[PDB]
Amino acid sequence: GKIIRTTKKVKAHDENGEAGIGDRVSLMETRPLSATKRWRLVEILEKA
Amino acid sequence: PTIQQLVRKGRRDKIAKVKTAALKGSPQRRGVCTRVYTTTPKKPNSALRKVARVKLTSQVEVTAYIPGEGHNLQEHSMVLVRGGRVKDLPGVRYKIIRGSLDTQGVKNRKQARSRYGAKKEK
Amino acid sequence: GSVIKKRRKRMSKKKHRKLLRRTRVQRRKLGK
Amino acid sequence: TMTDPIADFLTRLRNANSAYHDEVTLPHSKLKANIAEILKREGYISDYRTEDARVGKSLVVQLKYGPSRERSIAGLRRVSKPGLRVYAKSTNLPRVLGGLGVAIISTSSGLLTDRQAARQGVGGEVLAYVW
RNA sequence: AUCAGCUUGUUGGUGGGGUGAUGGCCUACCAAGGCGACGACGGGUAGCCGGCCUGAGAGGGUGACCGGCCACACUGGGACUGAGAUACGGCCCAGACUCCUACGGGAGGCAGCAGUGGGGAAUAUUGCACAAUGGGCGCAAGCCUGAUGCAGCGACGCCGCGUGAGGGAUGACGGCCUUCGGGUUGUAAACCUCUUUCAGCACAGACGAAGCGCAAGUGACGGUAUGUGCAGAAGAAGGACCGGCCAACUACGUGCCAGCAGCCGCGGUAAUACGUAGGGUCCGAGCGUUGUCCGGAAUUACUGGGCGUAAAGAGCUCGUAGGUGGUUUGUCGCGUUGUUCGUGAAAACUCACAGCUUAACUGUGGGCGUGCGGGCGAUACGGGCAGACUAGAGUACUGCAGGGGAGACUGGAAUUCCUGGUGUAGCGGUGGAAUGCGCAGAUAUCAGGAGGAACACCGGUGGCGAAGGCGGGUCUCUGGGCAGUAACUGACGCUGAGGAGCGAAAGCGUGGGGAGCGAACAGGAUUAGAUACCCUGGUAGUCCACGCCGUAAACGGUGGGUACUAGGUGUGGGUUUCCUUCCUUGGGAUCCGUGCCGUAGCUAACGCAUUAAGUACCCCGCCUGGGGAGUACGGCCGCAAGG
RNA sequence: UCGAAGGUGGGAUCGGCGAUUGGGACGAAGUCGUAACAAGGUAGCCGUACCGGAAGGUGCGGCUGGAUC
RNA sequence: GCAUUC
Ligand SMILES: [Mg+2]
Ligand SMILES: [Mg+2]
Ligand SMILES: [Mg+2]
Ligand SMILES: [Mg+2]
Ligand SMILES: [Mg+2]
Ligand SMILES: [Mg+2]
Ligand SMILES: [Mg+2]
Ligand SMILES: [Mg+2]
Ligand SMILES: [Mg+2]
Ligand SMILES: [Mg+2]
Ligand SMILES: [Mg+2]
Ligand SMILES: [Mg+2]
Ligand SMILES: [Mg+2]
Ligand SMILES: [Mg+2]
Ligand SMILES: [Mg+2]
Ligand SMILES: [Mg+2]
Ligand SMILES: [Mg+2]
Ligand SMILES: [Mg+2]
Ligand SMILES: [Mg+2]
Ligand SMILES: [Mg+2]
Ligand SMILES: [Mg+2]
Ligand SMILES: [Mg+2]
Ligand SMILES: [Mg+2]
Ligand SMILES: [Mg+2]
Ligand SMILES: [Mg+2]
Ligand SMILES: [Mg+2]
Ligand SMILES: [Mg+2]
Ligand SMILES: [Mg+2]
Ligand SMILES: [Mg+2]
Ligand SMILES: [Mg+2]
Ligand SMILES: [Mg+2]
Ligand SMILES: [Mg+2]
Ligand SMILES: [Mg+2]
Ligand SMILES: [Mg+2]
Ligand SMILES: [Mg+2]
Ligand SMILES: [Mg+2]
Ligand SMILES: [Mg+2]
Ligand SMILES: [Mg+2]
Ligand SMILES: [Mg+2]
Ligand SMILES: [Mg+2]
Ligand SMILES: [Mg+2]
Ligand SMILES: [Mg+2]
Ligand SMILES: [Mg+2]
Ligand SMILES: [Mg+2]
Ligand SMILES: [Mg+2]
Ligand SMILES: [Mg+2]
Ligand SMILES: [Mg+2]
Ligand SMILES: [Mg+2]
Ligand SMILES: [Mg+2]
Ligand SMILES: [Mg+2]
Ligand SMILES: [Mg+2]
Repeated sequence: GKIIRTTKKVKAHDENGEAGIGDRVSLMETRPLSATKRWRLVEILEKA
Repeated sequence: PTIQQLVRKGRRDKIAKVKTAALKGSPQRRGVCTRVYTTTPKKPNSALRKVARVKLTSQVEVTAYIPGEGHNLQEHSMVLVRGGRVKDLPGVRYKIIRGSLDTQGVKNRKQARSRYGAKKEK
Repeated sequence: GSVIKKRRKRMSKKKHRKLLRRTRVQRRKLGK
Repeated sequence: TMTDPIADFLTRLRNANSAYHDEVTLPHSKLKANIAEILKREGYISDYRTEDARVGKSLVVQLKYGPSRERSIAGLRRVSKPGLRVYAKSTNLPRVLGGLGVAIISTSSGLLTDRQAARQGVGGEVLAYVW
């Protein structure tokens, strides 16, 4: 019954490279764009 | 232990030692007996205990007790072996069924007959 | 607790060390 | 360090109740204040007040002992605790001493007792049992 | 993890190819990525589920039938046809096996139904129908259907019913006990009447078909089920158990034998436990035994356990991931909570109701389906986000105690040796002796010299250090702690899987040193022996330099942090108020150590008890009957010992 | 081009047997001592080292889970 | 001082 925190890596498509390492971003599911990739970058929400 | 420890490792149940392994999960196993011989019980008890060395269809050699007061068995006899621990004997885990295959039911039985393979008298 | 418990372990350990003494050279030659 | 102020509050209460102390002083918190309010309304304590200390407010809880020095609190148990937090649906609300005690349930409607929560049909976090 | 790294079409991009469709699916080039202690890559095992069994529940075990998915069709590979292909009764190739041959070459595939051999403790008929329901083709009549509906066989399971009912005596015979009175079997039996359920022998005889064909015939089961007559208690009871658990006791027969047994345990010429008999008990067309799973087992403990001495706190720290988080304002609505909608197939389960003569069984309608997804509501609590605060934590400043550590130099007592006096014949050693040292000048005594190691008194159940540990003096370098003041920062905290560091003594490597002590090793003594204890000697070692090793009853046999819960009394280090001499162990208060004694509470007891083993919260380590065994194997570390 | 089966090669890994050899458990009334439990007749035990038919002895450091005073 | 065993 303890609340357990778990982390999942995801591969997302962004055309322009607008989100760098360490930034906080929003994603949406999409069709398969390649093996693995099933997410697209919607908006880079808070850069750091 | 703390909940975190339980979440990390968990509880591990005691592993169950598989009993009566030579039956291979069967209720009984057929076997051919190599030797018939009497054996001494453990120190407080004293008797001559009738025992057979049985090669099972499971391809395991086993010692089996012969229940009843009198037996017909000798080398190459075909017997049916069931589970059964005889406390007195050190290594004996299986008993031979009386009344099955080559083993005759014990003579002059009148009570507990079904456990000794004797027909009802007419 | 009783020293009996320690004495049981003592014996087993001592016999093992003595076994290791007697087989030392054998273990080297057979481990090569 | 200090890790559960509410458990500390309950144990200060429990230990003073065992020692037959008339008063208990605590570091004030708004959550402790609301719990003390519930204990007053349910009759387990006599009164409480908020005083000032050097650096913050202090909660003073006055314990209730009947004639022939008989404790009004029979037991006090911290139920939800850091990490292992306990939540109850309105239909699964816990009963304390078959209903003769009180469970303190934190709800979006505020702190309530199992009785109130069940009437209002709300669930929440089960903070403590009192009996 | 006794499986720590794996991956190069592999991870991503662009241009082509390919497909019904997206996509390294394929391909060429370009970038160097991707997955892993939230166990990658390996190894072992296994079809999954609705459900089933067990269980108070949580959980545990399991996946037979029935129902849904998946996978395969002698073994391996491949495609073709088609709306659709693991193509079981298709095709092509290769292999194994069986068969035919004219020797050139051919032909097979029951994990469909039935059946055979084989393996095994063990699992059925080489039935009858397409009448009903579902399916294929046909406009349709119809044809096909080992799907299916039924029948056969096996107490294999569940449920129902029968094997008789009423009466019948101071209570027969016979059996078995006995206090020789009798007592049990036992109302039992015999006998006297009463009803024929189920079986038996006759005579009627279906529903399943608002079907099908509309040509008018058509039910496999089946002359079955079920009704109505006839005869007569007539044909129909067994199995286990009876020492305690656990319901039910006596006699005889063998006497530690023959045997019994789930456990404890019963048999040694008087057994309620062995065997038989009488009696009894529990179940009944079944009763027992073996195997298997759950329960009892709170005995892996989430519900629901522990670690001073019973099994269990890492030798001690530091710290990585992780877990956890003081007070307060606003906000999000992720966790949590309310509500509504969708879904959670049927069966099963459960409540109700109905149908089979009842039941099992079957059907209908609710619930169940704990879940998940969408919309909308709440914001106490957890969390995210943006702030504030000083009580936790850390810093600064002023004082203070200390064998805390490291380096260098240095002091005296004593032992030993050496040199030289004086001086002799003993010394030395033990429970008592002897080896031994002397008489070649010992021991003893005096003076001088050398050299090594340990630091008497101070010195304590006292101080310091994380633990191991630390005591002659001085100097140099250096770590920690405590109090006072709140000057400063503003939760920066706690713990810590792995990991790293420190870690008594012994031991190991190289180079020094070696007075005393002293494993091994010699003698002497003791003794039955004496590989010992005692004596005389004595080598490694003990010491230093620099490494290694990584164990101890490394102990408080008690992990770390924090808060709270009667007191009394010692002692170590600070602060302060009063009494005043201002004598000061005068006394109080307060903070931080270290002891003893004692409440409450806890504990199996012993005991612990504000320095908890009490009342609670956070994190780690560890336990799960005794032996085998902290052993083997594998691996890592080490020069070795070994850890 | 890809490609089943087949061939060759050097390794992985899981087992079976093996002259000989190590310890472990159990067994009746065998042999040798007497190490531990009382101060067990030298207090016992822990780590380590060397030694001895065997238990075990001794050194160094540690513990009380040690009697008497 | 010495004193093994059942
Ligand atoms: Mg393309
Ligand atoms: Mg399989
Ligand atoms: Mg249970
Ligand atoms: Mg096609
Ligand atoms: Mg076929
Ligand atoms: Mg076909
Ligand atoms: Mg078949
Ligand atoms: Mg067979
Ligand atoms: Mg049809
Ligand atoms: Mg028609
Ligand atoms: Mg046909
Ligand atoms: Mg009884
Ligand atoms: Mg359980
Ligand atoms: Mg069991
Ligand atoms: Mg326990
Ligand atoms: Mg503890
Ligand atoms: Mg212990
Ligand atoms: Mg410790
Ligand atoms: Mg951290
Ligand atoms: Mg908080
Ligand atoms: Mg956090
Ligand atoms: Mg359903
Ligand atoms: Mg030095
Ligand atoms: Mg001289
Ligand atoms: Mg002299
Ligand atoms: Mg740490
Ligand atoms: Mg660790
Ligand atoms: Mg040393
Ligand atoms: Mg050496
Ligand atoms: Mg050395
Ligand atoms: Mg040297
Ligand atoms: Mg000596
Ligand atoms: Mg080191
Ligand atoms: Mg250790
Ligand atoms: Mg120590
Ligand atoms: Mg320890
Ligand atoms: Mg603690
Ligand atoms: Mg104190
Ligand atoms: Mg006390
Ligand atoms: Mg305890
Ligand atoms: Mg062991
Ligand atoms: Mg080892
Ligand atoms: Mg090894
Ligand atoms: Mg061999
Ligand atoms: Mg002795
Ligand atoms: Mg002794
Ligand atoms: Mg002696
Ligand atoms: Mg002793
Ligand atoms: Mg010696
Ligand atoms: Mg010593
Ligand atoms: Mg003897």
